[PDB]
Amino acid sequence: MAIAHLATEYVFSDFLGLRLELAVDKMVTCIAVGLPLLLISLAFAQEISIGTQISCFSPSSFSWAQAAFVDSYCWAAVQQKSSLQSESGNLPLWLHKFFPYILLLFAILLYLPALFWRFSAAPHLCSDLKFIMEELDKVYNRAIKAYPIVEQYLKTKKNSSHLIMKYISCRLVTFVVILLACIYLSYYFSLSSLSDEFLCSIKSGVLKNDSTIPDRFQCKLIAVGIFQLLSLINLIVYALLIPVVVYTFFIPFRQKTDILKVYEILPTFDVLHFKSEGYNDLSLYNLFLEENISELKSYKCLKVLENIKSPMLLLTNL
Amino acid sequence: MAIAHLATEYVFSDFLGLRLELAVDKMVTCIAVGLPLLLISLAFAQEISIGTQISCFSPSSFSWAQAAFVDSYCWAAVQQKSSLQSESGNLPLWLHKFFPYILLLFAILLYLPALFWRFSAAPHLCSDLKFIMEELDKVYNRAIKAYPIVEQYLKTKKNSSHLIMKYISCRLVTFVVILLACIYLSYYFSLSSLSDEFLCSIKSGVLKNDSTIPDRFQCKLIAVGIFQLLSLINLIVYALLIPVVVYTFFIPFRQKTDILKVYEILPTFDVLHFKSEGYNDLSLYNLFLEENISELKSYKCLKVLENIKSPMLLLTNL
Amino acid sequence: MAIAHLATEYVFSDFLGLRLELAVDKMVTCIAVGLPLLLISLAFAQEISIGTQISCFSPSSFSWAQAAFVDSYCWAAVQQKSSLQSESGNLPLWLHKFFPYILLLFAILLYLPALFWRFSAAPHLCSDLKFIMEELDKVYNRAIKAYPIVEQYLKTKKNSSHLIMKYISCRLVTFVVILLACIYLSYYFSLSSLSDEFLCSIKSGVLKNDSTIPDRFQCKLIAVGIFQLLSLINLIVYALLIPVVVYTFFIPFRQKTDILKVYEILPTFDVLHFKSEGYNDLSLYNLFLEENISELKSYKCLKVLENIKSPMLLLTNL
Amino acid sequence: MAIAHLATEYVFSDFLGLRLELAVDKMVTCIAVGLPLLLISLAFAQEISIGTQISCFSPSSFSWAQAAFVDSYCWAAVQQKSSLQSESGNLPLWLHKFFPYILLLFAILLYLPALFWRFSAAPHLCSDLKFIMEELDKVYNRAIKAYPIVEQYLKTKKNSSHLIMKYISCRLVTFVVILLACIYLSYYFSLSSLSDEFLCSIKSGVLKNDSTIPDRFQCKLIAVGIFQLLSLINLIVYALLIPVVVYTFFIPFRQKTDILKVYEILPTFDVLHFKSEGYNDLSLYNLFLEENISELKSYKCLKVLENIKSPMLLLTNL
Amino acid sequence: MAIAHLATEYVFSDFLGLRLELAVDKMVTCIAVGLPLLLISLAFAQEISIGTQISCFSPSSFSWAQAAFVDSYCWAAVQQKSSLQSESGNLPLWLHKFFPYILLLFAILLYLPALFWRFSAAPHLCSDLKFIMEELDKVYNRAIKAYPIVEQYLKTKKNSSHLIMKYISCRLVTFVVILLACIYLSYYFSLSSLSDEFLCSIKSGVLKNDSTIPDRFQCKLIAVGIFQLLSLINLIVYALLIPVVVYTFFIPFRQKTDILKVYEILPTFDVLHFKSEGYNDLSLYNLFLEENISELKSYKCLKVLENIKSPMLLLTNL
Amino acid sequence: MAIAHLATEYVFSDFLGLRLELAVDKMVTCIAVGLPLLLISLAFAQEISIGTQISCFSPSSFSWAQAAFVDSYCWAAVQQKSSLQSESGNLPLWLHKFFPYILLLFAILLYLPALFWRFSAAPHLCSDLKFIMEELDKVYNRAIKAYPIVEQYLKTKKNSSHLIMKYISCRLVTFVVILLACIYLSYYFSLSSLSDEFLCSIKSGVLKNDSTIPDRFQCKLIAVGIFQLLSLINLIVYALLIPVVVYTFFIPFRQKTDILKVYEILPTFDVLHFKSEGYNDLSLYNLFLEENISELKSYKCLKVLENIKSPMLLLTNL
Repeated sequence: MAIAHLATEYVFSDFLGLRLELAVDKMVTCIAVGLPLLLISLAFAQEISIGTQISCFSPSSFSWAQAAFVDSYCWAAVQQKSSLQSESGNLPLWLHKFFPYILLLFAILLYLPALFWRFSAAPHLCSDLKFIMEELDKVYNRAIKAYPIVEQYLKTKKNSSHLIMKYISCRLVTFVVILLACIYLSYYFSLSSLSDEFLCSIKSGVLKNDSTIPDRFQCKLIAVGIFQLLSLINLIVYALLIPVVVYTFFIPFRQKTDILKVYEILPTFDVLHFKSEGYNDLSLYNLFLEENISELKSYKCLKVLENIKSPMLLLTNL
Repeated sequence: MAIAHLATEYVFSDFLGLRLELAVDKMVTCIAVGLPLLLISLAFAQEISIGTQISCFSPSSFSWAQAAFVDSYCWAAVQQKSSLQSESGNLPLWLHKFFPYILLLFAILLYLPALFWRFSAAPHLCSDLKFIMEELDKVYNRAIKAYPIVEQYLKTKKNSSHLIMKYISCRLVTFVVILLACIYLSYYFSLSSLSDEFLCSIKSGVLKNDSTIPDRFQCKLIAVGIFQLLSLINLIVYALLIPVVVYTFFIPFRQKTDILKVYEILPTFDVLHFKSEGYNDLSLYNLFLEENISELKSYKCLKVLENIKSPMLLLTNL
Repeated sequence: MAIAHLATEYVFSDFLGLRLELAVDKMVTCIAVGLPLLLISLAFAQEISIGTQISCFSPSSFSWAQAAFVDSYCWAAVQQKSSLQSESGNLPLWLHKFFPYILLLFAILLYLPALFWRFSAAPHLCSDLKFIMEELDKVYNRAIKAYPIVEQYLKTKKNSSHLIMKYISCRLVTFVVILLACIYLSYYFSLSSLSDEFLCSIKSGVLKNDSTIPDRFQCKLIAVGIFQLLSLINLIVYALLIPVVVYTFFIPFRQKTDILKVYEILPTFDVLHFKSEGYNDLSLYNLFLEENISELKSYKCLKVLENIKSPMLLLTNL
Repeated sequence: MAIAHLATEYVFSDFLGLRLELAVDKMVTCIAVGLPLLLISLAFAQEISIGTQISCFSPSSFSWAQAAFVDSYCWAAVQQKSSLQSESGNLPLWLHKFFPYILLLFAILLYLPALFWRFSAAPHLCSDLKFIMEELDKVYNRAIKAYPIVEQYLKTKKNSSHLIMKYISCRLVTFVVILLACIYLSYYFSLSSLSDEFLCSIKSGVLKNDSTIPDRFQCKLIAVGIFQLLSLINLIVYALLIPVVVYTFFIPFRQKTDILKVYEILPTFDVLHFKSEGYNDLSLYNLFLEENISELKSYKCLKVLENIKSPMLLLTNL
Repeated sequence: MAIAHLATEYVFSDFLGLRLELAVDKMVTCIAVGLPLLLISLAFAQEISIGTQISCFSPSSFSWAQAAFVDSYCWAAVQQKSSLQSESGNLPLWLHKFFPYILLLFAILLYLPALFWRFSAAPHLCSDLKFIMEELDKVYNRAIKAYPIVEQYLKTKKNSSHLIMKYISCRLVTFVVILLACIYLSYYFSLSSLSDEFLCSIKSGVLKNDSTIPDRFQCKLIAVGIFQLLSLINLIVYALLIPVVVYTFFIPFRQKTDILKVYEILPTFDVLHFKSEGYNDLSLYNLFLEENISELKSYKCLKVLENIKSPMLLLTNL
Repeated sequence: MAIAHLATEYVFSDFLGLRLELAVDKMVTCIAVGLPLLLISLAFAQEISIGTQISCFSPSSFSWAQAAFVDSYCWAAVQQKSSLQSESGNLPLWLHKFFPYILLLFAILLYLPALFWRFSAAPHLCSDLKFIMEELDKVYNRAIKAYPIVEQYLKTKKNSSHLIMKYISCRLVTFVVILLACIYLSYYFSLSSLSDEFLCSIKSGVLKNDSTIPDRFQCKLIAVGIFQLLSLINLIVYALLIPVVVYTFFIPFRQKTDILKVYEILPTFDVLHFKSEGYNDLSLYNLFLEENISELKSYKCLKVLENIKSPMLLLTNL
């Protein structure tokens, strides 16, 4: 398995019948959630791990049992205020210990907006794309045979902002969490490299008076050099996601092709070129249509004719 | 696998043909049961665990075998009243040891109400939704063709409170268990951080008179700093579930759309707008209908027309 | 996996086309058999286990090899009468060692009655439910069209007690085993907490004369504090099963609905309201019918009409 | 997994379209073969095993390497005549070491008779049951319509003893092996509990003259206390199988119902009540028919009528 | 599993209905990505690994605990500037430690261009190959029966460079990354073999003044001799990929057969021998057609005739 | 699993609808590639491995940590020219260490020719066998009914050498690699048995001046005695493959039956007995036909008649 298992598991696989998520939003989510899970898996891989996360230099007079006590006590002590000293203060010792939980937290928090979309919006969307697509094929069938229900339906969606407000808020939560992650990772990479070293003391309770125990044990959080390096990789990639996420908000500018111009070739269709520059649900439907109706039989036929036009009898001779 | 396995297993998967549970009640149950199982799995992950749950500072004269005896004896001693001292008293030592069983107990107890619903109510519900849905499609078919059995059936359910009392009691047990969990986790997070340290003695039986053994060994429950931190995460999330659970009791206020108004467009239907403000089973059926009949072919057709109305021949021209 | 694996494996899964076991008898069996298997799995989970089941305080002069001999010899000695002392006597040392085999024995013994039902009664039942159900649908079909073979068949089952004696004896064996388990677990929880400590001696054979070996080693059965706590959980749950099991014997009182009253609406049916208060097989067939014929197409139609009656042409207009 | 895995694997599963083995013979074989495999799996489970199967008390002057030599040499020595002493003699030391192979041998030897039946008799049986069953349905069809080939066929099987001699010898081998197993397990349970202790010597070859090595090491076969206890469980269950196996030989007395009396209701059938009290193959066919033809459509119809008789037009009105 | 598992997993399996990637580009990608994953898996295989990645020669007075501290501290120290000395400088110590992450990075970066093709170009290609292939079968059917839409369609693709610019840039990124990998691997193989040895010091913080600790520990990165050898294998194979990748850019020279000459046998076809020596999308379509239309029924028939020609009635007599 | 897993995995399984590889070439490839993978898996099996691949005799004054340093340093040193001595010179120490990679290299290199055949020739072959086979069935159908396209097609293949040059070169590469493997394995088996022993020195850098360290440590490559023995097994089997591979080149002599003589019985066929003694593609097609057309319905019928002839109406009476 080794490192190579992790490549097969998190890079070469979608580890997470309509497309109810846009390809950009899928890839952003997959990178945002998937990268910290890979980095956690790499940081503790046996190829780079040597062993325990900590070790402490106990005196040569200590038995192996007393040394194992010091190592394990000081692993507990990194989060106890009275039994530590570090020139950094105690705060970075928490971050060095809990680093894999903190990356996991970002991975989870970045998934929740997409999970909310799957539940709160996808089923309300799915029914309506299926309707609109089938009605467009009827309009194509009506033309080859040579009510405006879907035109009236879309004209109604033009006067709504319900689904688009769910979408933008889902994007906005993702932006905020990525921004906070970049702030945290910038700080954690800025921590002084020697802040993995701290002084520990076991002299509490019964041990407080024992003259045979040294007043301080030096300990080192051996993995920290891996965590800081991998945090920079995470910071770089998330800093590249930030502008892509911001681009997603510009829905009325994201429509790549005015596909209804392809149907406009038919005399049965109507001038519903409703590229709504107001943030209205129909504009978001256009994106999900452009994601899906590239599969429509009518579109495939009509787009060939529209490209060649750069004649209705031709549709019967295809 | 590492931490990342746990994300794939408990976050990215439904690890637990009609929908017989409401989406809110599913998500509440899935979070309430699933979170403590994740937290237990995190608390002992090899990324954060160092080793044994306890260690004790045996004298340097002790052999490795005698030290292993002290460690294992004191792991047994934390629940034996005569062979301990702690300034906290002995109670928190039980909670520190049995923490993963206590979280497991809440996970189980929070699942039982949903399991009871699966057995006691779902099969009694499933037959009747199937009936009501099919009869609504007949009423739609009768209109396009242009006995009131289902109207009489629903009018009978209006005079019953059998299923709704099973539902409310299932919700009420979930509320009580979540409240008790929040009380426990608030206490366990309030335990003094040093209550993971205690004094142990092996001087019982034959050892009681041995002058070579110290009267007290200091021991530390190394994992406790993880348990307390993770208990706060659990307390926060459950405190967010409490108001959502309470909202579920307000069944007569939870109906989002008066879907029978969509069928009211048909002349064959009748004014059964029985939004019963009394807690009557028909009101609960309306919730399960609104969860399911969004899939009905009649609803999909009629809701388009109802939205456009914001004409029966149109139904034949769709 | 950890503890959380065990929840998924034994709580969230049925780890054990007609329903040939009643839902109450299924759940009783599933709890009775499944709980001790979960408790065994919990008692040795690495979250709560520290290591070996025993340790002994060998002298500091002993080599690590001699200490490992003492630990392993005394694990063998707990069941050898001559090489022990305990104030409890030797009996509880057997129970502390063999605790997981004893719980396994109850798990097996509680499954055998249900396995006997699967073999000895289910195939003799399955043929006859299939017959009775199909004949009831014919009686429904005969009414809508507007020989009494099944009435004569049921009237014959009214004069038999063959299957019901298999059922009651299966229930009776389950009751006896649960009662004996509650007696054992009450005793094992009553064992003094310090009865996990005992004195061991290796001075037999060649070692009997060696002055360098101490006459007694103190040993502790470290897991016993877990076993006693978990035995209380098992005792509580089985004490709750006892009254449920006893309720199962009252077959002539368990019939919840007189379903033949729903068929009594038809003029083709007959007054076979044979709620036999004598323990006769037909009374047990009524329970298995009430478990199954809720799926019958005739029942679904007629129960709607019976509820509305709280008219045969209506059956053609459904 | 623990112990509980073994319950799921060997108790709750058939771990081993006609039924070509009788239910009694299946269950006998499944218990006879399956129980020793479970007992072997239990005897070395980590819940009850402490570690190595042997340990020896080497002197305190021995290095850990020399102690590991003594432990491993003496594990080899238990089967070497010159390098042992035990008051029992050397024989039980073999049985204590090879106990799991001996139980495995019985498990295998008890399976071979059933495997021989699967190969030597089942395919010769399978063709003929299929024939006889189909011809009985024709006789039923011939009656409802109101050559004796199958009657002549069965009358020929009445004059044969080929298959029944394969069956009885298969049963007889199973009886002999179970009896020998009960004899062995009775002896092995009768072995003195201290016969797990023996004296070992490494003083051979170059070591023979070394004055620093003791002339005897005491060793203990730590698992033996488990093996003897589990051997009693095996002895008890096999002693219960013995009378069940003996019952299987009484084929002419085992026929529970004279099913041809149910067909005797038809006027097309004939008085082939050939309950042959001589051990003739037709008597064995009757057992396999009674195991299978409970599934026959004709039998299901005619047995209802036969029970009600406690009229041929009724067969058309079912 | 051993080494042999890796052969089955990465050599004998495609570990990564139209063919939307050319066979050359598939094999280049599969070697470029797959080889470093195999080499990482080999470099840490238990057949060649001895144990830890580092060891240090601590003084004989050090306890085993202090030695384990030195080993683990120095594993952390290889990336800390102040606590090292090496005649190479510190740079190669980073490369020796992070070697498996660096190979993984190249494996990932070499996959991204092919993943971009899968997303950005394959679905835009897939629709159009399906169209062109079906129209070619119609042209074949039209000939056997003895509008030019596809000819006009292809004549339009001749005036576009959209898809080919995606393809060339995808190839160009692959070339750049392979070139940079060859530069890195050439350097890493050129590192002096003794640069796996370095001097470490633990004398920081509290230890800085301890006279009992030596001022330098010698440490060796034991795996480095494997990494350098395997880096040469990777460098050789990538140096062989470079000319193959460069060959892929010569699209207008890569067309192996002028397949439209086979259709030119038909009188319905037209002289669209548009081997565009300008880099125009139609030239790239010809490559994907030559990859796919070898499966076309028309091609299979016509290529036989074209080879024999080295007659239309023959098509009806095949 | 043990050794026996490897038998099931590599001997009893094809671990690697037309047959596009000849049975001889399949078996040669399967043995040539599969044997070294089995031998690698055997050489490190826990039944024959004791532990580490190396051990060194450090002084008795060395700590366990210093000994582990010597063992791991010398494992690195076997490939470093300055820190070794062996009377063999350093070369065989490389071969002893890298033996499993060298066998893996031969396993890979022997697979590539067959993988090249799968890609470069099989799809060009597959279309043409399918054609030729179907046309032969038409010729059979034409005879029973009582154009020469396939005769003209085959007569064209008679004037080509494209595919046969791919085949012979694929065979030739396999021959060369097997020959080189036999040369290497002959040498590696000829290495003196004591060349697994070498002298190591850790006296470099800081250690160079330490008088407490011996100038040489003796080390032994413990596995080498396994590698040399298994190399002889590999050499023997490959030496048996050499003449089989050479036989494959004699394509015009390998045709076992002149199958077209069976079709020559039909009056519709023609005297295409083109056993081309020149190396022409049609001769290779004859081999692949003889491998496949034994499945043809026509062949099965006609070969019966041809054997009986050792009459066309008979074909209708089969």
